[PDB]
Amino acid sequence: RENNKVEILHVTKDELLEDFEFAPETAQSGLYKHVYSAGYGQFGGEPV
Amino acid sequence: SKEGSVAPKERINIKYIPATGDAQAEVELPLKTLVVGDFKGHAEQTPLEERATVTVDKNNFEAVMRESELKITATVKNKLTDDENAELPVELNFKSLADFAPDAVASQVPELKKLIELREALVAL
Amino acid sequence: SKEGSVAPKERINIKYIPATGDAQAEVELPLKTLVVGDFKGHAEQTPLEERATVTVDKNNFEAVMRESELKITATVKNKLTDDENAELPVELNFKSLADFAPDAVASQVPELKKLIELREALVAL
Amino acid sequence: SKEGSVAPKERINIKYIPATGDAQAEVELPLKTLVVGDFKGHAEQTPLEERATVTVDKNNFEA
Amino acid sequence: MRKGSDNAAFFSANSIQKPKVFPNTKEGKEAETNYKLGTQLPYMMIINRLAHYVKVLQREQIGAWKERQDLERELNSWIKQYVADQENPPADVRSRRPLRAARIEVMDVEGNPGWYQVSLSVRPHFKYMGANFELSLVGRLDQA
Amino acid sequence: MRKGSDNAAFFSANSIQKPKVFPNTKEGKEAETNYKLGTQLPYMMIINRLAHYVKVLQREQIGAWKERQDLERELNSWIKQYVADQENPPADVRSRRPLRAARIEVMDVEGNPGWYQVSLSVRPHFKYMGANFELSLVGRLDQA
Repeated sequence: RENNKVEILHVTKDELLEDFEFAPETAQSGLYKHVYSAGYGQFGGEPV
Repeated sequence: SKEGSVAPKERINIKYIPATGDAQAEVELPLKTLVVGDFKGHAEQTPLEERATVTVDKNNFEAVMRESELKITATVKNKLTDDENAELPVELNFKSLADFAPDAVASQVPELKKLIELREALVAL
Repeated sequence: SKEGSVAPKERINIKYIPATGDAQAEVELPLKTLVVGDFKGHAEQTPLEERATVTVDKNNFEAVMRESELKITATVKNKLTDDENAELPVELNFKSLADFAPDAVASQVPELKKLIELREALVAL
Repeated sequence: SKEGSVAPKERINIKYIPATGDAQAEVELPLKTLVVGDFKGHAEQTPLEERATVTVDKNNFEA
Repeated sequence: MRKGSDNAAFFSANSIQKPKVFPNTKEGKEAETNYKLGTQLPYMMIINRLAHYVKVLQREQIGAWKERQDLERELNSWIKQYVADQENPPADVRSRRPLRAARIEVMDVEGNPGWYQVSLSVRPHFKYMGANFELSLVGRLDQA
Repeated sequence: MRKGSDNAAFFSANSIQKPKVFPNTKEGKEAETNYKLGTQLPYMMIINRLAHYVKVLQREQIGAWKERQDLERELNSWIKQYVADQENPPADVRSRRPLRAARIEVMDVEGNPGWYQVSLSVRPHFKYMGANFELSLVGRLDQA
């Protein structure tokens, strides 16, 4: 009720590395999209 | 439209205007946290960028578990006998935190469930 | 045309002209490097002046490897037995850097691949 | 990397930068002494340049 | 699109034209400034309406007794109509009076009496279109 | 863990970052002060929320008629919202208004009209995180 929110994202350490190593740069990582792109960097959105 | 509607111009025009001066209204930002972790017993085939996040709160926590669908396929030492080569494989399923209680564990493991049934039969003496 | 268009002359003529004075516009030059080297397992028949250069960047590095088509035909000591005269010839192929991992090496060498299959069968006990 | 990471350029860019000015950070140097002497009952066959030094402190002296 | 709403927004209205780069000197950077203003539609619209007003209102003046400095005098008094050169005019005033400064010079077309060469240069109020922020924690900061 | 209870406590929340050492001079010690504030999460959280508020609220202002000093004026009035610069504000006030002082400077991005370069520096209230005590018995002490 105090404007607190929480989201769950299922990820193992191994596949975090998979994604970070797979992507060419951090700006194209899947996690970056969930954290930055779809939040902080989106007009009308909200920041994690 | 947030502009505010007025009538066509006449000799006498009356409009209500809120005296907020030049104050810039602002929006309160929530504190949102992201919990990242291995909440299932296996990795997903879906790419990280594709799998979605789940909003959790007090009024739906259990619902979230139910929808997430938890399952554990694992093997433990079978101590219901006296053989070191005896192993027991179980397939546990969880819908809520109550399902991690020994009561539920027994109900989902026939090798124990039947022994509980036996217990009750013996108690019924 | 970069001249800028105007209407036919009248009594009153109006034209927009950007006040850049006599300043000479200039073009920024990139820093381009040329990496020259033996990126394949063999020399090409095509003359140096004929073979072309390949532009590489972060968003297509792997694509470039795939298109370049890498192959290694080589012979190593066969240590899967106890014979000094035993030799093993392999034909490795690469599409991306991931293909240089032991995992890929095994998959492209039947003499090892089958042993990995065996390993998995033994694990399945 | 000690450079510090930033996001791709947008209309509004925000970066935290520590105000250390032009002050040059420096590293404290230890006081290390070298004790050289005949700690064994015999000379070693190993050349001086080859035999190595041993770091000693209160928590491993006996070791 | 504003996320989660029914509102959208145009953050800028750049034209097709690509900005030119000039040498990094006082003069060169001024050239860049000038050219970029030209490349953006929010400023070009000002020029466009000015062009339209000049065309119309000047045709009405054709045949009047005007000497070179007569045009300078009158054109100056005219352009002031749309200028807001105050220390800090409110956004509403800045909107209806888009210009901050203006300069007019009039010359004669030599060998053609009654014809003139006019130069009109204007400095519009600037739109806020981006910024970089540097954040820093500090001890012993002067107290605001 | 608080011995003999069911209570535990986090005495500090230092980040991973190791503090840098500077020369022992007025300026060097100020550099150390500044850098250490950066290394501790209780202060970084302040910066983080400020960053978030700036990003959001500034996007709303894009396209407004702002000159350089307009941003200085407005940004100053904004940051004051979270400042508690009293002689001795109570801990509750200090909590909801984490900053003691703040400084803002705005410059122009030369050759790019409508773009600005902003510097924001803040001095947070300090947390009590340790102390050394020297005890001494004394005769003829001035009487408190």
